[PDB]
Amino acid sequence: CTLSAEDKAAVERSKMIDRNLREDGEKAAREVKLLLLGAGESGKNTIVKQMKTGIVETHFTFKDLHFKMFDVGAQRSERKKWIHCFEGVTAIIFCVALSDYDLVLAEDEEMNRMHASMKLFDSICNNKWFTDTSIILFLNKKDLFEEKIKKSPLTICYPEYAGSNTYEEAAAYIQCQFEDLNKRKDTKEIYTHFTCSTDTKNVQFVFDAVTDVIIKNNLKDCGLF
Amino acid sequence: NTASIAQARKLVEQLKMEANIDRIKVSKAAADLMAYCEAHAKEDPLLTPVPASENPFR
Amino acid sequence: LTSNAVLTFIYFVVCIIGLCGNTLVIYVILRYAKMKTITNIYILNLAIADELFMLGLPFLAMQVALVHWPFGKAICRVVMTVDGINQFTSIFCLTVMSIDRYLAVVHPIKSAKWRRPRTAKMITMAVWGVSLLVILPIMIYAGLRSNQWGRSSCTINWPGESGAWYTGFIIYTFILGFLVPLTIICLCYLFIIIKVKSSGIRVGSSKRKKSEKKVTRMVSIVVAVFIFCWLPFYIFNVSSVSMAISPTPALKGMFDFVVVLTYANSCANPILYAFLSDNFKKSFQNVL
Amino acid sequence: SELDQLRQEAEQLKNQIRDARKACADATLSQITNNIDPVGRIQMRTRRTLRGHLAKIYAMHWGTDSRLLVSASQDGKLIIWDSYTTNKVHAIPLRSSWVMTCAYAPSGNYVACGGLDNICSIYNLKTREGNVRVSRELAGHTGYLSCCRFLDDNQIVTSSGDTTCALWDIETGQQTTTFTGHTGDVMSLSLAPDTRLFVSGACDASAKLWDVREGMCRQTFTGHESDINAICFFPNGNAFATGSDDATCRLFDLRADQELMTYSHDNIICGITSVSFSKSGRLLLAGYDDFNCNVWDALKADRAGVLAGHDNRVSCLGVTDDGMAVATGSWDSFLKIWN
Amino acid sequence: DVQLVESGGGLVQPGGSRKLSCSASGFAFSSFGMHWVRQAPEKGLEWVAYISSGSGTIYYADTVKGRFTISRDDPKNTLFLQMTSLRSEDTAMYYCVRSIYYYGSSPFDFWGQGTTLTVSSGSDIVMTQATSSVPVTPGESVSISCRSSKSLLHSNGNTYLYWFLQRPGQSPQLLIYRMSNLASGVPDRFSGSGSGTAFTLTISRLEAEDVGVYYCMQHLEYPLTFGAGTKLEL
Amino acid sequence: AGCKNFFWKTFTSC
Repeated sequence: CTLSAEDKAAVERSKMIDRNLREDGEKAAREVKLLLLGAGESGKNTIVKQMKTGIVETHFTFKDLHFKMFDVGAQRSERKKWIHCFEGVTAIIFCVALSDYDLVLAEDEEMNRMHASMKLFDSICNNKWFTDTSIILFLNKKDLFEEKIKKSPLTICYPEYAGSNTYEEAAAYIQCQFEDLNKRKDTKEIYTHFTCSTDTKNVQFVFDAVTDVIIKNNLKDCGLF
Repeated sequence: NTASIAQARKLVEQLKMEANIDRIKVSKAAADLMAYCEAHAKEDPLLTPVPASENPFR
Repeated sequence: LTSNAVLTFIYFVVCIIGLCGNTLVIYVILRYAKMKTITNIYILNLAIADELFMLGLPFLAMQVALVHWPFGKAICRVVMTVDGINQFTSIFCLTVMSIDRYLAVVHPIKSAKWRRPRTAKMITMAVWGVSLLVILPIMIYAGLRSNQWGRSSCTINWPGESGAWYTGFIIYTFILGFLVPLTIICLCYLFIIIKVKSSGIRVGSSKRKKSEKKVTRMVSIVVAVFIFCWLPFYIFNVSSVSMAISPTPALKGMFDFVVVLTYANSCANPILYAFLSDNFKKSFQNVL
Repeated sequence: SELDQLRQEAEQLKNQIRDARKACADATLSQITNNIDPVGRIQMRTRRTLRGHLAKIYAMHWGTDSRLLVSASQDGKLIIWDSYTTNKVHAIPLRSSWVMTCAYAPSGNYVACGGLDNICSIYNLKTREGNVRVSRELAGHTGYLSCCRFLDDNQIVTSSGDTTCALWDIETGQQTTTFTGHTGDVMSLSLAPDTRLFVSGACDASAKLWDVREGMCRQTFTGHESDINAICFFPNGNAFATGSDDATCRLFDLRADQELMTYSHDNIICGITSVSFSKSGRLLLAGYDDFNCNVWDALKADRAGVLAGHDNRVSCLGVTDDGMAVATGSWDSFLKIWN
Repeated sequence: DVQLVESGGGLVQPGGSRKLSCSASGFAFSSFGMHWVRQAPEKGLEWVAYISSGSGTIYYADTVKGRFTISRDDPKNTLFLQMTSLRSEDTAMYYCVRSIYYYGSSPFDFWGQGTTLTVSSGSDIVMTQATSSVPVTPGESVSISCRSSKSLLHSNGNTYLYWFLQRPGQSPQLLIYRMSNLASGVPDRFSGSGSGTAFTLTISRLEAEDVGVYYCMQHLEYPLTFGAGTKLEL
Repeated sequence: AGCKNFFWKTFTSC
């Protein structure tokens, strides 16, 4: 039909290519993509080892679910030039170390590490590409926090704090101050974990948070929620 | 630090080498651009559409 | 009589509003931003069913206006057949949407493998086919029936003097078009509610009250609309098969309103499935 | 303190350069072109709609024969299209799915891609075993690689977000020349027709003219107010246009070392992703973030037409070497050919 | 390197059945189409069968339909030719030919060594090479002409004519694939030109390595036909 | 053929 033999063969080759492209598309659409962030080196390496140049990716399977994780560390460039590439990620994993409220970045002698982490969290959680992307918050080194809180009060990092200088209330205050930076409460949810547990419990929390996020996404797509 | 002096020397050397460049008047450049645009006006299939017989894209 | 004037208007306004809603909905889905999700395919098929059902509606408005049916016999069979083919595919597409929502919510991992556009298209073809198959007795035995005064009725002319045919058809359609679909819908939505509550508790998320309240309101509204639109028809038909009723103008208006209810549910369907969905509203706002 | 002395000397030299530029402007381009015929209205119709990508398309490049294409998407696959028949020639899987640039060799033998993986990968199109392999993986950049263009089958030039442009030798896999001087992330590249000079566009709102075989910056072009995202020479090699986030295109002259014309509209408040001249140099096609492209008049600064039809951001443009077609790639995973 | 070794031949009685195997080693067997070309001892190339990539399209010659079956095994990289109801006209040397098809491709670019099979006891495009033997001295130009019974200039602009060279006791190799394009690995001395139904192959600066038989083939429409072959001597 | 009065989506008569 107005086509040479080679033209028909080329059309057949293109159709086979299209079929392979589709099969790859449905194979990759059932993969959870997670974007791992964190200020400096707080707990990123620790959590990567727990659930084990430019961009670094780690693959792992947990209960018939393929997790695709991205580490954007060592990408010392402008963030607003490549942050839209991760617009379709399922969730963002954020790592904050509790044992840096008494630390200084050593680049600015006055800035606090916790305040820098808070500012980066505010920049990421209120980004316009991540309007409807949930954030999984990881709070590392709770034993260090517990054994350092008795010698140094939390009031040095939060001068407005007016609570008891004990572990639980201070941890709750830090969690509340991190969760109050969310200016899009009607469209995203923040999941918080205290992750200083050597056991294989953090990956369980990640699985639960991803399952909840998937359920909410399906409900919004169908229209129930 | 002594690296700042080297960086400033590099910057002033680059500025000195860029400052001594032969420059032609903007009217001459405008005339050259107009001449190039007028000399190839008939060979532009977008500005001057080609008939449906010679269009590779039907 | 005033009943014809006050009821043909009801039938016509119901037809008009159903047609306008369904055509606006199908316009928004068609090649504007949609044709990317399974739910869009299902909503499109439901819109086709509702639209055809509403085109079928106004023919019997003249029958209720003036008692006889002046459209001949072939048009009688066409309108009955289209009616069965529309009503049953609407109910079954509602059931299929409920099943898909169940699979997407309670089993987000295992059922995600089987949720593909090819499967959705196959299921829509299958549901249209089963709707065409289930309506065979109407397709075969429908027709006109004259009386002494010289009028007619675009009804089902059953063979034989035994009234067991009416009982059989009414029980068959009652079971297969009310009991199984409602049970499936209720079970799927109840399981979805339990899964939402369990998943909210398991992580410890906030805003649990809002999500559960919204899902429960959605389920309640859908099931209540379905029951209120579909049930009185079945009580009245079953009573007519069982007992012996005498015709009165009050019962005339009752029967006409009971019949119109079915079409009303078909019209209320786009409002509840597209016009209130939070994902369709962004495209609607893009349109306007 | 010699720091103050050298800073004052640099500032004085900048004043001298600015005075030389100002004393060289006697008449504007709008004061010379006002007495010629208008371009009219350009109605370009879509002829092809290439389908098959399932993610955002970030870059494309035309072939020398003006028939074949290459497109890169976040799916992690490179597709080579036969534009005349909408056919797919190759589907090249990528080791890293975060691709942000692509290039097609002038000889039609190699395809290059790169992105967030810090690596420029060269692909061998024509092999005796029938598949497409990776010939060389060029490592050495410390930031995302934003652009890549071929000089020939053996030399490639790449730009990256580490404020550095590099010139490579594919056979040995090494870096021949390093271009330094940009204070920000280099975003766009364009090669001269004689393949002797090229310009760079960075986030410091500047454009620099480089010498390929000398590794020396010749001239620096400023005037923009935001991040430069696109760049392209005028066909004869004596001018170029720049796209930026301030919703404005420019036109610079390499011989007068000055800014010629400014393309801006009040209704345009969105950034520009791609620019491209026509074959004659009269039409300047620009891709915007408002989902459509505007065709400009390179000499009259008047809008000539609009190419609408994309449901998301237009990312990459392209004009064939014979000027027949324009190809637009968007974030909605589609390419369109216009005439 | 690239190889295609055939096996399964031998001496067979008429009416029997045999299977020929074509093992592929060194290339992507899934992306390549496959042909079967046989050469009777009368020095003529005759097409037999073809199977496409993915086993989607299968073609046969008119003289083998219902008797020959062609299939492939992608995981094992093997091509089979199931033969049924063999006759004395099937005595030939069967070749396994590799082919790919896209824009700018070079089909029929590799031929296997072949296997020998011996049996004891129209709308087709016709091409003729009027010269059967051209004696020639090395160092002088040679012109070979092959004409077609139908115009090969398809509406898309391509001319589908191919050239082959078969050295004594070897496998055929590709020289020109669409009337003008040199194959990969052949010297620049070979030039092809023509238009319509007239085609010429020019061998400038002839050397002793170019002695052989030259064949012309069409690929406009199936079945693919060949020529009688022009033999260069001395 | 039964002398029905109220059946499927129609008022017949007798």
